[PDB]
Amino acid sequence: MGLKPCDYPDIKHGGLYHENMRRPYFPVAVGKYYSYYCDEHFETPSGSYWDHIHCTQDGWSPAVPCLRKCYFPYLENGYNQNHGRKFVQGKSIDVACHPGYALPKAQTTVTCMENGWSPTPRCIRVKTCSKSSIDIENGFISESQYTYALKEKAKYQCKLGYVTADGETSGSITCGKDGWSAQPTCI
Ligand SMILES: O=S(=O)(O)OC[C@H]1O[C@@](COS(=O)(=O)O)(O[C@H]2O[C@H](COS(=O)(=O)O)[C@@H](OS(=O)(=O)O)[C@H](OS(=O)(=O)O)[C@H]2OS(=O)(=O)O)[C@@H](OS(=O)(=O)O)[C@@H]1OS(=O)(=O)O
Ligand SMILES: [Cl-]
Ligand SMILES: [Cl-]
Repeated sequence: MGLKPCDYPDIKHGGLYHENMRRPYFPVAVGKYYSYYCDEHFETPSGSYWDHIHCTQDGWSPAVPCLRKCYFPYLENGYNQNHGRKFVQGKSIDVACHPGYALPKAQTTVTCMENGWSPTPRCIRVKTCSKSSIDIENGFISESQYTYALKEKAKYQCKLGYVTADGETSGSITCGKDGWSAQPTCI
């Protein structure tokens, strides 16, 4: 009999051409296909603004007729190589931020979703702790960098004969939003 029919395709971010003619012939028998378009900022799986939606035994095909088209923005606090390039939904792109700057928070790639880039492509200044801020007696900071990023550690070694609070000959402190995890002590 009938391996029966399909209903009016609810195209998200698009629509059917000749909408006034097609409605309703629906339900529509399988095999029947319709030309359709995608809205601005969106594209068909062919990479064009228009295509055809086929009524299959398992529904309408493509299942996602309209895919988002992401434009890569300018990164003021990062290195630019893709500014102006377009990417189809589901694509991941590497993001190189300047030293001291990161993505939020803190991925290394930005992915194109139906709702746009995820997360937003922008390099934000990272919170830091200063070494000039550390204070250790009977030991020294054996690293040795000036700026430490959140969650980054500062290594320290004790002087010959002195031990830390573990009590090992060396340890480390952590940089958090509130400053350093603590003071290094070598007794
Ligand atoms: O990432 S952003 O928020 O900065 O938006 C970047 C996109 O801005 C567009 C429009 O995006 S859309 O509204 O979502 O489609 O144009 C806007 O930014 C461009 C410059 O791109 S840049 O990366 O910021 O330099 C402006 O051009 S210009 O002013 O720099 O020459 C547009 O001004 S204008 O409309 O062209 O007059 C500005 O429009 S608006 O003020 O944002 O309304 C896209 O550029 S576009 O596609 O040429 O229009 C940007 O997408 S892109 O992939 O980063 O270029
Ligand atoms: Cl940025
Ligand atoms: Cl010291």
